[PDB]
Amino acid sequence: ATRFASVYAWNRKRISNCVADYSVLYNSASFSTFKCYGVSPTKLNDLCF
Amino acid sequence: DSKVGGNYNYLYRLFRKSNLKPFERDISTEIYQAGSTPCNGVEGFNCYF
Amino acid sequence: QVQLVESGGGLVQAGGSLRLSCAVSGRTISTFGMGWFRQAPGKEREFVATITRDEDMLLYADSVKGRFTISRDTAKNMVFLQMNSLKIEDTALYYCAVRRDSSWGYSRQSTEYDYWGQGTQVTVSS
Amino acid sequence: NIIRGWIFGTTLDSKTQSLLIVNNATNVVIKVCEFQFCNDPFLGVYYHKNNKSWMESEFRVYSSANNCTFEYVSQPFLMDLEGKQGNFKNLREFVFKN
Repeated sequence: ATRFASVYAWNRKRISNCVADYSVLYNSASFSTFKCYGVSPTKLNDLCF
Repeated sequence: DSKVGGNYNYLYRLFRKSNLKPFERDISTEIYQAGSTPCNGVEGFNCYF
Repeated sequence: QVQLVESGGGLVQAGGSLRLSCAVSGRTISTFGMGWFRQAPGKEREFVATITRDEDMLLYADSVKGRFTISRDTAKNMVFLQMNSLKIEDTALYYCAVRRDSSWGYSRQSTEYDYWGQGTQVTVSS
Repeated sequence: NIIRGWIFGTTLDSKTQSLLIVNNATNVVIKVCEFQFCNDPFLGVYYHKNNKSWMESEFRVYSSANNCTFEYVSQPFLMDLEGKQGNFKNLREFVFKN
């Protein structure tokens, strides 16, 4: 999404349930691999936040 | 971004803290400003320039 | 100015294999997170690869995706980067992962690390 | 059906986020916004000019939100649009806790 082509919006968004596995990105998808600071990238698929 | 005319995307602000409890998102429709705000950095490409 | 010391250097045979390990101990990569990056001739910065604690998937750089490999050991407490199928274009200074500001994490961006001190000079030619 | 939803909050205005639950003929709409709840909230329903069926005109439940935090949808519960029979068989019970 190119809507947030600025710095003031911030999109003010919240997620209710995110149960998308990390390995699903290999199903012919062209999405860049997630990079996480302070925690290993796979922690999204392992633990809760 | 490297090309001129993209300066419109730049817009600085402060955090939207709310409520007495620190580190809480806008919950009571507070009053917020825009433009240059205090920040820390070198005398170069920064918030105050 | 002082320059970072890394294993290797000098002329490297094309298509060979070499190891890249940091030698300095004042600012180890572990403090800022294990990783490696190289500066191409001029003022261009790029990322090569890094090893994640999971050990099941390694963050690969699109430029060298599927080329470089990293070995892992339980008690060595060190990370060694191994290069495969070297090319003439690989000629570039190699730097140890260091950040100008305090931070910790894993990432796959070219501008992840940068420092004033120069790195080991590695020349690759046929 | 006459009661089309409920309102939950502390100040019942734009000074605090308030849960809003409403119902319609398509889906159950649940949203969380700083709604400026009116003193007498309700849903404006009037007979259609030609269709002769009930039609919504104004959503007199709030005036402004000024903030969005959550939105959810769900399938409608039991429908009873036009009054019929002399019994209140359409009994619905709800329990809410926080």
